[PDB]
Amino acid sequence: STGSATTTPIDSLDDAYITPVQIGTPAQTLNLDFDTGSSDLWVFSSETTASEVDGQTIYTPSKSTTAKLLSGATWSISYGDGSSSSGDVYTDTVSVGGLTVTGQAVESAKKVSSSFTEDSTIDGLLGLAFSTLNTVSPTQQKTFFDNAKASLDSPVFTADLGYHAPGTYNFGFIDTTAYTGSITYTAVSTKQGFWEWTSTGYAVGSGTFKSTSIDGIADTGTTLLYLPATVVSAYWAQVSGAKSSSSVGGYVFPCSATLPSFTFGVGSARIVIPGDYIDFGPISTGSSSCFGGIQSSAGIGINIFGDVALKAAFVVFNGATTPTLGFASK
Repeated sequence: STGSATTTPIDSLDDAYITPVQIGTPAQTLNLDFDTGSSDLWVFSSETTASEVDGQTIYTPSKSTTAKLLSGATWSISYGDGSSSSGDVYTDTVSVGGLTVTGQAVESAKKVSSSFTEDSTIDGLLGLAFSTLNTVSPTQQKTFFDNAKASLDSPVFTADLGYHAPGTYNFGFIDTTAYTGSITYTAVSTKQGFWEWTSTGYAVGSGTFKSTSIDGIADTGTTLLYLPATVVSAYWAQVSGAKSSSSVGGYVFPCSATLPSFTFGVGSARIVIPGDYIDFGPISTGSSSCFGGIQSSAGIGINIFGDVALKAAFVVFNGATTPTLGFASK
């Protein structure tokens, strides 16, 4: 089997991407944030505290003839940005772009943090990291991908995120029309439960490439590119007037600037992030200070190849017995 679904930016900045997901019988379609940095499929639901729901579409398990309470199971998750959610668990039929999994754990939120409430466009998350990170207790549950894997034509999914435009998540096949040149594959460590890999270096604008190993995670659920402070300083030093602002929470730059590109290495290959991808706009409405899309990972404890990086590439998440990651230009 295969699946193919369009993923759409939630706003004009590509702060996140939502993908329609069919849950239950008859189908209830929710727009979920596909997140290769976590491993829970959780939704706003009829069980979510009413004051914490503000415009989201909810899953109502009592209206699904295929829903079953997973008795005794609970979940609770906290994300790198300080947001969180928790609740109980149902199993139900879940379909993405024509690919159907029966018996998928659908984690129903009883509580969500304010960041989730305030984002009316995201109805929940669909985790695509390794199932070892799934938070369901006392019986850990598998991700949608893990459940689908054996049925897929090939045990892969691909992320093709758009810049200020829709893109695609495919399951079970590689669309050879969706990228240019060849795909370069690189080793993955699953030891921390992430799609963790090592970039071979970087360049700023038309500058020379610096060969240096940068361990980090491919994370579709993180907006920005978080890299070591040395790398980030070298980038922003090429933008007149750019500075790190402790009050704003990262590098800012004059909105009048033209940003240089940023290149990262994948083996001997190179992925170029255009300068425009690195512009996240005014820090507040009407400001002439703009927020940068490359930020320091210092104090995160890990480097994160988030959407800023991934949307410059066609990315293969290869879930074969020994997982790997592939990157192509597009």
